This record gives sequence, C-alpha cells and structure tokens, in this order.
Amino acid sequence: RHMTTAQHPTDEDLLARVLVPYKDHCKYLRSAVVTESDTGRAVARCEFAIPESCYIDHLNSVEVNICYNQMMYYLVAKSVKEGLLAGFESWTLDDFWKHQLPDILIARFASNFRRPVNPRAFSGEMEFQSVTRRPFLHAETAYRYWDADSGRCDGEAVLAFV
Amino acid sequence: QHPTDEDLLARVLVPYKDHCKYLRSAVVTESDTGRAVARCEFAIPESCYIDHLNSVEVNICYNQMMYYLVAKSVKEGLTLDDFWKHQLPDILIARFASNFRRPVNPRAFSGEMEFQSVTRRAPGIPFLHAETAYRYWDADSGRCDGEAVLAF
Repeated sequence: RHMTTAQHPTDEDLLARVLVPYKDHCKYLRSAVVTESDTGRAVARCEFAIPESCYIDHLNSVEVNICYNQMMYYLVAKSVKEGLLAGFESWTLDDFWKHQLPDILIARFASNFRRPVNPRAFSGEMEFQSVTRRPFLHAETAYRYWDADSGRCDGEAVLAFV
Repeated sequence: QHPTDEDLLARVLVPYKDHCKYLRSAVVTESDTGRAVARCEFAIPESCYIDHLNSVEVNICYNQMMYYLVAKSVKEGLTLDDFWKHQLPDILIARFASNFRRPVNPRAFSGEMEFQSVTRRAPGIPFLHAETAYRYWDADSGRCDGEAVLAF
C-alpha cells in the first residue's frame, strides 16, 4: 500500500447484486473502478447513465442521491471484498453483506449544483475520507459528478455502520 | 392559514410516478414577517425507487412540498398559469442537505418547511435566491432536518 496501489476493474456480479433492489428505470451506475490511496482510503471512479427518470417524467438532486447510494454500496462491498475498507480488513464480504450492509445508514447527505450535468452519460467518484468509532463506525465520504462538457456537482455524506 | 388545495395538490403531483407521490396534505401559512411556511402530512405506502425514511425519499418529499408551497404562494401572492408555464420549471435546487437524528416512520409522518430568506441577485442573469429549511418528524420521536437553496 505504501509500495503499490491496489486497483480493481468493475466487478460485474457485485455491481448487479448492488443494483438488484432498484426499479429497472432507476438503475444508473454502469461501471466502477475501485482504488486505495497511499493512506488506505477507498475510492470509486464510476460511470453513470439515466436514460429516463426514475420517479418523475438536467441531473437533479434526487438522482444525485440515487447515484451516490449505488456508488457507495458498490464501493463498500468491493472494498471489503478486496481488503481496502479501513475498519473491515478482518471482515469478509459474506459477513459484511448480510450483517453490516443492511445497517449502513446515511446520517447526513449533501449535494451542490455547479454546472448542469448531462443525465444521459456522466462520470462520478467518491472517497472514504475517514472511518472512526463513536457502538458504531462513523465514516465521512466526499463525492463529485462530471460529464464531458464541464457539467459538475458534488457533496458529502456521513455514513453510520451500525 | 390556507387549507390543502386539492386541485393544486394534484397538479403538483401529476408528473411523479404513482408510487412516488407522498404529499397528502399541506397547510400553507405566512409568518407575520411574510415568510412562507408549509405544515404538511406525508405517507410512503409503496416505495418509488427500491425495496426507515431515507435521504432519497426526504428529497422527493421536499420537492413535492416545496413546489406545492411555491405554487400556492403564487396563487395567493406570497397568475399561476404564467408562473406554472414560465417560472415554475426554472426552479433549481442549488444545494440540498439532510440529517437523520432519529429514525422516522415513512408510512405516516409530518413535515414543515419555510422560506427563510428570499434575496434578489444580479451577478450573469438576475434571479431570485432562496434559503429554505425543513424538518420531518413522526408520532414517536422520529426526526430529520436539513436545508435547500433554491434559484428561480
């Protein structure tokens, strides 16, 4: 980790498992490369597409949040599987999936419009900034979405691993 | 103190998918300082986008309630046709935020929102800037709250 950087291509079966509970037309995350930082932070670099809205007939805050959830569940599952999630290095994906996954709660969530993002196709990324005990793990994360034309938005989300 | 306007309510709810229409009643009022407030009831019978009240649903409830509050505010001055056609699609949430304090029951819960400041800005096209805040609560300690900045 100080010597190399772990980096993983999209995990298609993990991605479909993540997306399985969503309505067909609310499935937006399409690919996700997972990394670890020199300091042990888990990062996801993702692509997204919204061919049609999920809940109502640019990229809006509802969709920003749906996309985060998907990106966040994927990154968490894939990081635990590959030993990159601070706090869970002694856990396996199994133990985590049925026991921690359900009890991930978004404690706080925030989004900010910068330039309108084309909902049809656009990129995103997120970081586990910190993980900290509080008898639960409190994790800060940051995220950002962009397209091929300066569209951008971003924000943060504090997670509680119960 | 304006009671739910069922005509307006349905107009606000019309673009949403059936399993995504949460706002049931919405009493509108003005603080004596002219701030527009909406005391609302909600229900999330089915879920809209997936299998407690989560941040996606907090944000959908917010939009429904905020559009209702705005449209009714115009309708009482705080023409809809003009607004509905011209201004109402140029409402942009510039920032949104939510905080979950105690788990809220999504089948039945209450909420409130208000326009805290509305300021004209001219950076660069002139436009109205609004700071809003909202809270949700249920009958049993449930609460979450947050803020949204709007641009007209």
